[PDB]
Amino acid sequence: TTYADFIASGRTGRRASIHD
Amino acid sequence: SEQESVKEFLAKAKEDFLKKWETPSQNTAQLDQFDRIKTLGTGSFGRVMLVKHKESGNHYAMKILDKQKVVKLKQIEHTLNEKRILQAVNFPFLVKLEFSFKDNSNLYMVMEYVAGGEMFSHLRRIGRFSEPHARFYAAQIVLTFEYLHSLDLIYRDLKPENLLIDQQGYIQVTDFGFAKRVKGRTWTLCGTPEYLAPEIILSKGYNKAVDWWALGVLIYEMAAGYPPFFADQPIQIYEKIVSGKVRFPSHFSSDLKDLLRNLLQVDLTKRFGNLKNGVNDIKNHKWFATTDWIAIYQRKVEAPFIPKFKGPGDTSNFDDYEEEEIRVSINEKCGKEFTEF
Ligand SMILES: Nc1ncnc2c1ncn2[C@@H]1O[C@H](COP(=O)(O)OP(=O)(O)NP(=O)(O)O)[C@@H](O)[C@H]1O
Ligand SMILES: [Mg+2]
Ligand SMILES: [Mg+2]
Repeated sequence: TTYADFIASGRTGRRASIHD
Repeated sequence: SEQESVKEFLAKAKEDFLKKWETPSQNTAQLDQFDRIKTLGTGSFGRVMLVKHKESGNHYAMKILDKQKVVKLKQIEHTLNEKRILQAVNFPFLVKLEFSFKDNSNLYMVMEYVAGGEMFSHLRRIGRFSEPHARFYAAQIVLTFEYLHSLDLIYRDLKPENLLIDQQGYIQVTDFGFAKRVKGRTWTLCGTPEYLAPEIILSKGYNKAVDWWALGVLIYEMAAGYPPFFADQPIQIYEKIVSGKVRFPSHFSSDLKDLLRNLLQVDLTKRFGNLKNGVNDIKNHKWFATTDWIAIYQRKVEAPFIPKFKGPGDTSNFDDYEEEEIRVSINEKCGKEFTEF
């Protein structure tokens, strides 16, 4: 499932902003 | 009455904003007036700390920015934007800047402490929000953007991490790091990868319409529990964003999918919030049919979720972070660069 794929990804924690 | 009531409010709001924009508040506190308690969140050039103001006894959230880290990452202008804009704005869903000041080493922005935690923490724990739940938050963001955009401001970092839940269950938008006052187009590649509009990525100039794209991403993430474009690395995310193909969960209502198709729209001549009728195309959409916009503004709508609050100073709704000594040099760093702060 899409959910399972998301949870298995490395981007489920707090996301830092990017620049610049 | 309907349109004339909003217009008159916004005209007075701009009057108030411009006065503070032209003559910003400066040096309204100092470090030794506060006792630092606990870190609420860490960032690239510093942290936000729970603090206690000595003379009042009130708790606040103190954003500390290391000047040398700001200069190194070429964020001087953005940081000056952040403070100048935040001190000048006034809206029910925007966090209040209570004090600001600087010392030899750091810049300080002291906000009202929003104890309910990030929407992010609640969203990940619960998994997803029901459509009425998501709609409640979305409505507050819609009004907030209507307000900010009328002042020629672009927000540029909409995400659950930057949205705090207050003691009444309402949104308090924080983090004006990429907020900018612009009447023309702008070019900076900034924001958070999952929330970036295609025009940002493709190094095209862009305008306030990127905030409406970000709203699409937020609504999707709130209702699905995951973003519409995700991957392990930002470059892979950007590829998905640019392609534009969006898939929806089976539980998404037909109304929600229609709104999101109009929000997550690559074509600027077709994206909701950027058309002839502006914000009204979003406000009058079938998905928002049950929304009483005035009642939301007046904060008279029952919140679907009220965070647990165990008195003043409680950080239960926030993650724990590693604490670090706040160092202040005997020599002034970057004095000229931050003169106006
Ligand atoms: N007024 C506030 N009350 C309570 N907590 C807050 C407040 N402001 C910020 N925080 C917390 O501190 C964190 C960092 O604040 P923020 O202004 O987002 O810093 P940042 O370094 O600009 N983050 P980002 O640019 O998104 O990577 C937030 O994610 C919140 O969890
Ligand atoms: Mg942030
Ligand atoms: Mg930021």
